[PDB]
Amino acid sequence: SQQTRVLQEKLRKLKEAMLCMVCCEEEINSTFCPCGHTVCCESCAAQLQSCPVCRSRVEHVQHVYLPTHTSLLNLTV
Amino acid sequence: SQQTRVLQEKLRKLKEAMLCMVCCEEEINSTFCPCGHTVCCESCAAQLQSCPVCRSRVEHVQHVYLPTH
Ligand SMILES: CCCC(=O)Nc1nnn(CC)n1
Ligand SMILES: [Zn+2]
Ligand SMILES: [Zn+2]
Ligand SMILES: [Zn+2]
Ligand SMILES: [Zn+2]
Repeated sequence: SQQTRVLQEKLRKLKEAMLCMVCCEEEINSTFCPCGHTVCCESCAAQLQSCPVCRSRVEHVQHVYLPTHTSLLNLTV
Repeated sequence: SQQTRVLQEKLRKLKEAMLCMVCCEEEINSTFCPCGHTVCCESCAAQLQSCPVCRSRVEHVQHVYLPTH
């Protein structure tokens, strides 16, 4: 029905919000410190000297383990 | 349809995974450092000496700003 399409759209937007804002291909799993913006995968976070959201200098990157993380292992057998 | 029910289930599970593992009422927005487990809201995280997932000592709590917030 039309509600199936509406729910498909909400699910797609929620999943897109969980992907790296720079490469758009990998899940977010890194925090820029000290600002706290958590918007990149580990590969894009390592290459940025300043935060892409607030422009604060990145002192270091903290890896984050989130309950929403998925990997190829989560595939349905 | 049945497909609508399946999508509603996936959305509900994704939203429940974003909630604090201790109070179950507030969104996760804090990381235990240095282990990196990001499983609590600020209020529950502030009171813990050790990570509730891996038992590593918490040296400090980093507030996180996620696009899903
Ligand atoms: C309140 C917690 C929301 C959350 O976990 N968001 C999120 N954003 N990107 N990811 C990567 C899977 N996960
Ligand atoms: Zn990336
Ligand atoms: Zn920032
Ligand atoms: Zn809590
Ligand atoms: Zn931990």
